[PDB]
Amino acid sequence: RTYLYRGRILNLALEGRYEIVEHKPAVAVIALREGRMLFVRQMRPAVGLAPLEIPAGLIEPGEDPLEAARRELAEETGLSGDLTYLFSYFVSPGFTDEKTHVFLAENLKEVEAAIEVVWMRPEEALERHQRGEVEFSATGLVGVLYYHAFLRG
Amino acid sequence: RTYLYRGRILNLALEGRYEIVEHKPAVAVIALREGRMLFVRQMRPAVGLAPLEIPAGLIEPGEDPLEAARRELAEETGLSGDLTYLFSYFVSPGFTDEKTHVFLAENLKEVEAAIEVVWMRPEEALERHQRGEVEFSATGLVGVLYYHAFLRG
Ligand SMILES: Nc1ncnc2c1ncn2[C@@H]1O[C@H](COP(=O)(O)OP(=O)(O)OC[C@H]2O[C@@H](O)[C@H](O)[C@@H]2O)[C@@H](O)[C@H]1O
Ligand SMILES: Nc1ncnc2c1ncn2[C@@H]1O[C@H](COP(=O)(O)OP(=O)(O)OC[C@H]2O[C@@H](O)[C@H](O)[C@@H]2O)[C@@H](O)[C@H]1O
Ligand SMILES: [Zn+2]
Ligand SMILES: [Zn+2]
Ligand SMILES: [Zn+2]
Ligand SMILES: [Zn+2]
Repeated sequence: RTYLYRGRILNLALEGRYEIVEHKPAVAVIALREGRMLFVRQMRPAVGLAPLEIPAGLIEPGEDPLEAARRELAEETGLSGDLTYLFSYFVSPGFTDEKTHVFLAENLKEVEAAIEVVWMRPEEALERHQRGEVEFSATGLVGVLYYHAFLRG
Repeated sequence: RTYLYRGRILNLALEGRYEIVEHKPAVAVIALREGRMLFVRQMRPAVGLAPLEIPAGLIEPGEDPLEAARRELAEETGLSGDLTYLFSYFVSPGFTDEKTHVFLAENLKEVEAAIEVVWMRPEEALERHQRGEVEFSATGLVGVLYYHAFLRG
């Protein structure tokens, strides 16, 4: 386990013949209101475009997933709500340890008057994506699929 | 766009204050048979465990997503089938450009007599995960959600 680089949000290490990128854990928040899902968009230098995502962010020191979920929802959309843990996933275990904890937010309230808030029906997000109009982040796709599977009724 | 490292499956670069990891595109295959989903497991050094995933892999030079999907299904499970493109997603656009193209495989046939083949009902995979018994890769979770949303009827 030798380190070739230690950065702000990631470290580059070598474990045998395996190239490994250590990355802080993350959270993502799925929120539905009046049939629209709360997506967010922002320029992502890594991909040169703004994919459709859902409120998300890295967990800060001393913070647990639930608290991070609350903070990101508030900082990115100015909203607060009743959060429930859903499930988690490793974004790409073949090379990084980034783990994302996904939450559901209900009974949204505006607590606060670079990130674009994009309320959109999940059916419309899926269609636009299928048309090649917009790209998805893993969190955005997860939100869309979760909705079609458990939030239509 | 300065490069600090050029490896086998990734490059570490710096674009201003942004740390960016270039990574080859990937494919993932969702396959259902007799109510069971085709998951695979393998030791992942990056996370120190074997999460539940679906057949997946990196696209090789001269290969397009569909062809890569065919190859990975065959190499990891010894099966072939009729593939249909579903959608794509960036695994974590906040730091890497890895993009995953997801396909659906139907009418599976065994063409060939480190990776463990795990046929499991998606409902069971979700339950085990909820119990903290198993972890998910983004591809594994996507497969589970996709099934609950569009493959139950
Ligand atoms: N961290 C790593 N560093 C260097 N080489 C690696 C690493 N992980 C795997 N490899 C090499 O790459 C080959 C595997 O290639 P793939 O077909 O692409 O499959 P794999 O990466 O192991 O899993 C596929 C899927 O999970 C995701 O994490 C990944 O991005 C891909 O979508 C193997 O022979 C192995 O030697
Ligand atoms: N590639 C990068 N390199 C260095 N710093 C970065 C990078 N990308 C963002 N940042 C810094 O981190 C802060 C953003 O922190 P987060 O709250 O974690 O949100 P962000 O990473 O931008 O998007 C959140 C979600 O998308 C995923 O890609 C990510 O892993 C997370 O789950 C910003 O103030 C910014 O300066
Ligand atoms: Zn944030
Ligand atoms: Zn921070
Ligand atoms: Zn492979
Ligand atoms: Zn290869």
